[PDB]
Amino acid sequence: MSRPRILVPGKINPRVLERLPEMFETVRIERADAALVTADMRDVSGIAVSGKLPVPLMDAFPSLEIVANFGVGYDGVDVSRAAARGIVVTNTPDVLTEEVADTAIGLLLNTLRLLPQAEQWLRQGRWVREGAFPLSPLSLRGRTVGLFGLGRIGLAIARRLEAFGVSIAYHTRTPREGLGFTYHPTLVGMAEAVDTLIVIVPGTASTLKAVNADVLSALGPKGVLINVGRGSTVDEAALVTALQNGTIAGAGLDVFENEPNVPEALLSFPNVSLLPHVASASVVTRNAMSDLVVDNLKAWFSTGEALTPVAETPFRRRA
Amino acid sequence: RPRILVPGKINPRVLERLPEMFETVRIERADAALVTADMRDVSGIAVSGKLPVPLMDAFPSLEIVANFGVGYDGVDVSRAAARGIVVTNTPDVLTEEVADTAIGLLLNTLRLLPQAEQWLRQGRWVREGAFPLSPLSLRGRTVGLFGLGRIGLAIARRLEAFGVSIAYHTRTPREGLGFTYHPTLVGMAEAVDTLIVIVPGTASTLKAVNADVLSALGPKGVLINVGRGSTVDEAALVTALQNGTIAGAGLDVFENEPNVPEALLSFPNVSLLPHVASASVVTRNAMSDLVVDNLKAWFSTGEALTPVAETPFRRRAI
Ligand SMILES: NC(=O)c1ccc[n+]([C@@H]2O[C@H](COP(=O)([O-])OP(=O)(O)OC[C@H]3O[C@@H](n4cnc5c(N)ncnc54)[C@H](OP(=O)(O)O)[C@@H]3O)[C@@H](O)[C@H]2O)c1
Ligand SMILES: NC(=O)c1ccc[n+]([C@@H]2O[C@H](COP(=O)([O-])OP(=O)(O)OC[C@H]3O[C@@H](n4cnc5c(N)ncnc54)[C@H](OP(=O)(O)O)[C@@H]3O)[C@@H](O)[C@H]2O)c1
Ligand code: NA
Ligand code: NA
Repeated sequence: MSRPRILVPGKINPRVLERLPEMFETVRIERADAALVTADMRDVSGIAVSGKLPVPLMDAFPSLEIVANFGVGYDGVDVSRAAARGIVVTNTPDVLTEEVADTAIGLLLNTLRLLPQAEQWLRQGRWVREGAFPLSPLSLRGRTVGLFGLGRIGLAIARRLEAFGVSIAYHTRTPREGLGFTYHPTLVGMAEAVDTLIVIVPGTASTLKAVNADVLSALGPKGVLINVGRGSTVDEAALVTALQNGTIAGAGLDVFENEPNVPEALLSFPNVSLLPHVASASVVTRNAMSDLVVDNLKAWFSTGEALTPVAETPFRRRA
Repeated sequence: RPRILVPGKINPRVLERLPEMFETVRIERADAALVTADMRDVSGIAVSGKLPVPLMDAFPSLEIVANFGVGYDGVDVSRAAARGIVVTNTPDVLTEEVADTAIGLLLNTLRLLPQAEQWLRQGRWVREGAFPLSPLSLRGRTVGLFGLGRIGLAIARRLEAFGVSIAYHTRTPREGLGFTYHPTLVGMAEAVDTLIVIVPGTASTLKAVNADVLSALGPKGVLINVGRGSTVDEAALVTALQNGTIAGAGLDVFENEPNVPEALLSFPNVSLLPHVASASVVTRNAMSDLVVDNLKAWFSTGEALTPVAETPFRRRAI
């Protein structure tokens, strides 16, 4: 009744750890690994986690009620298996929307105008010896942007893009009514129509390698791909080929198939910007994400209703 | 065919198009000592950057200086006006491009994206894990625009979509816009935490961003300069960054380009670009076209396309 025990496997923002003592006992393990679970941990009622939650770790806890996922994406939790056990899963929507949308525009501008490379040119002393940084072959001016995904974050990206004077289209499974953006019922169809593709869908079975050779070919030789969603959504091998052959003109990636590993071939290109999954990674936004993780757990145990349960687990607490 | 002097470096598109109507005369530096007796019939100049007065005054038949760039502080416009010489610039065709760079630089300064990319490229994501969280963010910021002209307004339009508060300082307020006007720069700096400089480099803006303005901007303060480097007291900025008087800075322009002081290079909270705000192929092509089309319009019709405010002149031949 009094204090529930919460497991935290691996690294998490210290703000989560700082706030859990408001209601909970915290149990830490150094890695998300079932082999680290001891007999004394079998009474754990909740998990707070960033990234992967292996099924054998989740299933090591007979009294588990709730997984509070740090992040709006929760593809590291086996939600099917959670639902089958009656375990509620919560995520962190909304509190990071604007931050992520800001990073998406930054990455887009860096990709098109080569601003990081320009800064390196200056910092390495090349402005003095060799003169002006080369003119960027690309620009945002005159571009047509297609958003793959138009949810919380996709719409926030579209709102920014409206102020840059570019045409905007989108592809989702179901159109969003009331908005003045051109809907495309197929991804490849949108890709044909646009020269700039921004990926902001979840990493599910339905989006797995959706950005493939055909979509990239359709995007075309002025084509720029921006991925701020999940790396699984892009066929990473096909992207490398497309960049090698000049099938597309450039790419900016915050996410990858097998993080933190980025293939050497992607690192070679002068027309590519790469970030280590930083789209929400400010102090203020990660603090808000931490707060929402903890407030989800507090709401669950005190009222029986989570703040932001995921669609797959619209559960209420039975105790 | 009028003879056009081009001193020093210019976009090859200018040089490609001048033969449509003109004879081109090249000198390798903007230096009067390189002018020969044969060049004394030159009717026009096309120039990027500085045009020294002794070079300008080496040409008795000079009619027009077509400046490459919307900024024309490298031309002595007072002396040009006193000789009846029209000066043209390249407004409008670079406005959106420059506004794009201003936002890019702002985001890079706040979120440390270039440094995050370096962390990845140097193999640190694999060995040491996540790039450190950026202490700063755009979220919750209040932006003050020093200058709100063609480019300043285009920047404000972008910022409106980022959900930040917007204020501005100009000598005269702009009516009809919903942004908070400040009659003094220091007053705006007190009210905001993010200062974007987009004024021309004139006597009136010279070191306007000084120790007092930076102190007023405050310890969460971020300075972005995409105007001219002369507008910022570069020495005072270095001191302010050293002392923690402000939180960060993003600079596209500097007091003595291409030289950037070593102290500015040292800071982890600073983004630096080599004057790239308009430097795309498409935008520089449009700037080149406008330089040439100004000269063509002047010599064919007697009316320039984009003369500067100081020289609202029409051609008198002979
Ligand atoms: N880089 C980062 O650090 C970072 C940060 C935050 C989020 N993210 C990623 O961004 C994702 C989206 O976040 P959000 O808050 O915007 O979520 P959201 O509000 O649920 O939006 C998801 C969008 O994707 C669309 N979608 C899903 N499956 C689709 C499919 N198979 N085909 C076409 N459209 C599809 C949805 O429309 P329909 O359902 O109608 O198809 C919806 O428009 C997260 O799941 C996360 O993986 C990454
Ligand atoms: N980094 C780059 O590559 C790059 C590219 C393009 C332009 N620029 C620079 O940006 C400048 C602005 O371009 P623009 O097309 O926006 O020019 P603009 O349309 O003439 O706008 C200039 C703005 O500055 C204000 N201003 C001028 N002197 C001022 C003073 N002493 N105090 C306060 N406000 C002052 C003007 O308002 P008031 O007259 O009412 O004071 C006006 O709002 C250029 O002159 C150039 O130096 C740099
Ligand atoms: Na296309
Ligand atoms: Na302030």
